[PDB]
Amino acid sequence: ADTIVAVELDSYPNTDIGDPNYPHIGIDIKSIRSKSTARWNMQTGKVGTVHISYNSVAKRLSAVVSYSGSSSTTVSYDVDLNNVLPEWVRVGLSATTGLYKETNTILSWSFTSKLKTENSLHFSFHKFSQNPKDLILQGDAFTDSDGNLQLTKVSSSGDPQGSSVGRALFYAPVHIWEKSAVVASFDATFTFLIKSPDREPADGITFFIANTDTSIPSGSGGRLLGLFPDAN
Amino acid sequence: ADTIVAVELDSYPNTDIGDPNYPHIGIDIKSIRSKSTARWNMQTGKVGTVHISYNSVAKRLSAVVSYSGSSSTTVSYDVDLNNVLPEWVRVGLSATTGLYKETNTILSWSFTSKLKTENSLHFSFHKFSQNPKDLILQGDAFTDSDGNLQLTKVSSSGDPQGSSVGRALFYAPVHIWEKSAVVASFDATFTFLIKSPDREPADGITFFIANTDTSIPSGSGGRLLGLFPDAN
Amino acid sequence: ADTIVAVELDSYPNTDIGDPNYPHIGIDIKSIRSKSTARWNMQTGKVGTVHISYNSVAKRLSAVVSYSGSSSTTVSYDVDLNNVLPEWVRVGLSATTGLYKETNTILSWSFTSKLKTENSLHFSFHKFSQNPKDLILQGDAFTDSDGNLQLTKVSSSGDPQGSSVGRALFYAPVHIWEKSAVVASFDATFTFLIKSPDREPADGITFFIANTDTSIPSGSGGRLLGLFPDAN
Amino acid sequence: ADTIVAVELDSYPNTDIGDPNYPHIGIDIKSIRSKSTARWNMQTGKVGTVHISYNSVAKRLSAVVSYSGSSSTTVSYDVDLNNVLPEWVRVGLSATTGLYKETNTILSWSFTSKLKTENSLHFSFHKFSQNPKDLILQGDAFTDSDGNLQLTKVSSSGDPQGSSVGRALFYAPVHIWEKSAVVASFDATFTFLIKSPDREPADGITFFIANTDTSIPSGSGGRLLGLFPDAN
Ligand SMILES: OC[C@H]1O[C@H](Oc2c[nH]c3ccc(Br)c(Cl)c23)[C@@H](O)[C@@H](O)[C@@H]1O
Ligand SMILES: OC[C@H]1O[C@H](Oc2c[nH]c3ccc(Br)c(Cl)c23)[C@@H](O)[C@@H](O)[C@@H]1O
Ligand SMILES: OC[C@H]1O[C@H](Oc2c[nH]c3ccc(Br)c(Cl)c23)[C@@H](O)[C@@H](O)[C@@H]1O
Ligand SMILES: OC[C@H]1O[C@H](Oc2c[nH]c3ccc(Br)c(Cl)c23)[C@@H](O)[C@@H](O)[C@@H]1O
Ligand SMILES: [Ca+2]
Ligand SMILES: [Ca+2]
Ligand SMILES: [Ca+2]
Ligand SMILES: [Ca+2]
Ligand SMILES: [K+]
Ligand SMILES: [K+]
Ligand SMILES: [Mn+2]
Ligand SMILES: [Mn+2]
Ligand SMILES: [Mn+2]
Ligand SMILES: [Mn+2]
Repeated sequence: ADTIVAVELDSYPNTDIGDPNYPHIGIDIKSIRSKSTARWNMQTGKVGTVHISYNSVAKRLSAVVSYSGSSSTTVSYDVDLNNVLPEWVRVGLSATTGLYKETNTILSWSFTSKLKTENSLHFSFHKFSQNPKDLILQGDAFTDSDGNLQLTKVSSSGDPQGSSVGRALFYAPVHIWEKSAVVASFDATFTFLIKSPDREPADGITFFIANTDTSIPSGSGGRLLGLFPDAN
Repeated sequence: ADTIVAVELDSYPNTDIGDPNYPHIGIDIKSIRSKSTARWNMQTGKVGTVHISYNSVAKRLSAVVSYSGSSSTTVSYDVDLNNVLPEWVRVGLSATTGLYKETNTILSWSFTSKLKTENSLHFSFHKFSQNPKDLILQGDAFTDSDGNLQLTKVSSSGDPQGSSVGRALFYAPVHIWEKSAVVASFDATFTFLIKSPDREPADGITFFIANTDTSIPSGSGGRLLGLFPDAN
Repeated sequence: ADTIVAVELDSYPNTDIGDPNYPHIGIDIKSIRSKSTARWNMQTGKVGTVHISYNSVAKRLSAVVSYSGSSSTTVSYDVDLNNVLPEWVRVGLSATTGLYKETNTILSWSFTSKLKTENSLHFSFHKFSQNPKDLILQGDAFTDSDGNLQLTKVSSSGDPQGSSVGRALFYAPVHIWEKSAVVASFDATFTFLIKSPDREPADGITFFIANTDTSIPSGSGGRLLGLFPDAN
Repeated sequence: ADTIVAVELDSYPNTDIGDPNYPHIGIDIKSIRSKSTARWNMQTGKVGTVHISYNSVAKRLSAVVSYSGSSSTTVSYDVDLNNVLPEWVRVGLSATTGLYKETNTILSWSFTSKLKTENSLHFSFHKFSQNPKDLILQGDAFTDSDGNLQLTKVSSSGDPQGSSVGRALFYAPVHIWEKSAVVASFDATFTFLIKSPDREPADGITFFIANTDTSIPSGSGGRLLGLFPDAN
């Protein structure tokens, strides 16, 4: 099984497996049952931004989601990712639908990693090309004619579909820790557009970090957000 | 009085005003009496590195000090700087000597600030020029023919003197918060060389953030590290 | 007099002092009489982008102007800025109106300098605050409640006025060369909105580099773009 | 055959295939016969630095090599790499020995690419790990116990070998151009240590950019620097 760390923008409350009964942002450490969550005041049809950060000295993974003009929502969890993740990871975005549905559109994605022992990786996309050779598209993930990343299946009409799962990983492995290292830190930002006709959209989007050979686990659809085999 | 946030590398224990009884790294919020400290295994004569980071979501100010070879020391404190600091600041280094003394040599200094409402400021110095027009030098601070910044008095011969105070501020004010801000972060690194003829070197170095019109408070000498008017 | 290097977006042809007979992008070295120009297909009412770059090895200063959609214009000039500019500079934007007029609105501005002997300065503004303490505003320059920088007078109603000059300099001086330097580079981007009620808008916008104590030369109005004391 | 653009630090004069009769730096466009060169004042046993830059507006690929304290050497060539290279490339370093020999030690390597239509890639290594998962090592290339990259074969004693070729490519494809794009630019820096017992060291080191599936061509040893099948 993959080792997974994620920040979930969770649109659909699955109260039977630990979600609060509201759209929430959460921090997931090796389980879909977030270690910490916060009410997300969703706005179907607006562009949202997530920013995510961690460093190995503070040991505090935190995330904020916002929309232009709105109040933002934040969540944090104290954790030493050196004891959770392996030294080398791939970083990526995931998204699912299930019985309910939404567009999982990513308009932009940037990521920075630093390791001082200074080694660094940084990448930033404001367009996605039709053939993103520096992305590993998994599942139903694809790029569109506006240079956006659609993680889950959609018509060119506009209409999203159910039982869809797609991810996008940065092609290059990332070195997030080492024995020598004094500090390791990463920061990630993405902007996203969730539209739905459904009164109750589902399921959500994820930024995540995993072992390098990470793949969509089977039965990780809908509420497991493409990350987890089961809901332990 | 100035408003001060600082990370202090305090080479000299002043137990009568709250220092632990050993050299330590501290986080100072509006007082010399550090809110959080950790033991610092000084290595007079060797080049040390300090990394400092904060962001407004995690609300944790952290610092780590390290020498090439040995293990390193960290210190953290949970604080919302938006309730401590004005919206515009200057950032700087300070150092002092009192009755006991040491060189307070800065070999390099970098700083990055970000404000997402993205606005940003990054500066990096590896070589300090003979006339650093982008620094405000206060007190005894000067740059030397090696391209280092000496915060405290050092003779023609290279011997440190007591009763010295100096500071260097980046010339441009930094926007560290604003109302409509989603997240504010900053990171700082400097490297430093402390040499002493005294069996107990003193008094230390700080990275500090302050009101833009900050100046050396009179009687901030020695154990108050060029930051504070008294020891309250 | 000041020493000026500038990239001019010159909306108004002043053929009597060397402008070509159309709107143009120019590179100005110590004179309003551009050393190199190219035709600029203005689109009053649309958001334009300018990118400028130089480095001391290639010795080529280049600029490109672009609107989303249409094709773009470029201009270059081979010059060793180390023989033109002092070692320390300020960097800024200027704009003017004369008898004819336009809005000279800056929506964003970024600048990166590097000096390898690495020393560097990066600043980026997407939103200009109501009180930009890291800018020196000269002349009619001001920031507005949209978070834009208006270089020239614009009424309560949003109508531009003639006989306006304004400039904005980054507060910190920039080290663009030193003896022991291997390479010096700089890059600048700004975005801009020019609206005009006049059939011939005027006079234009510049990005400029100058002596640190640069100020608006009297009679630099209109066609001299807030940079030059005369048209020599 | 690969499409190759390179900057060669050429230690061994092969006058029969277009080299000047001296150690030189050159710019190679689809042939080992540099389009432009300049005398390199080699210093076997000192750390050298190369910096390389290009942008699509200026159309000037330039490189500078230097050592601490020395005079630097520079070379440039005007070229539009959009008409030479494909949209997607891998970037890398190469090195050979032949009958004569030298260490081809890389101590550091950084690279930045930007594409404005802003998309960007940046990576920086000051150590190389024992298993660099974000590098594609080709030929004899390997990382060592000091976290340096040895492009060509060496004893742990110190002693280099002949008939050696190795390269190192960044794992992620890089997008250096697109139809939409206004500007594309890249910058690269590496530091290097060439030691030799030979009175006449050979052959040299390269930074290069190629089609993504680039591989060491057979018979590209010694003077062809791992890049080219023949000396056309
Ligand atoms: O997309 C929303 C949800 O739809 C599915 O489950 C249900 C939500 N309401 C239901 C009603 C009936 C049945 Br059967 C099912 Cl599986 C569900 C599953 O795909 C869930 O994992 C998913 O979170
Ligand atoms: O430089 C180290 C310290 O030396 C001075 O105080 C003393 C340290 N040991 C002493 C012994 C005697 C006397 Br009097 C004094 Cl003031 C001190 C003062 O300058 C202190 O502020 C400073 O921290
Ligand atoms: O704003 C455009 C131009 O208007 C002014 O000059 C003239 C442009 N057309 C004219 C017609 C008549 C007279 Br008088 C004048 Cl000064 C001008 C002057 O302010 C020029 O410097 C400026 O470039
Ligand atoms: O490493 C230096 C050079 O050594 C080889 O060629 C010769 C240099 N001097 C010689 C003398 C004899 C013979 Br045979 C050869 Cl191939 C050479 C070849 O491997 C060249 O490609 C290479 O540049
Ligand atoms: Ca859910
Ligand atoms: Ca003390
Ligand atoms: Ca004009
Ligand atoms: Ca050769
Ligand atoms: K969890
Ligand atoms: K060539
Ligand atoms: Mn959830
Ligand atoms: Mn203390
Ligand atoms: Mn002109
Ligand atoms: Mn050659």
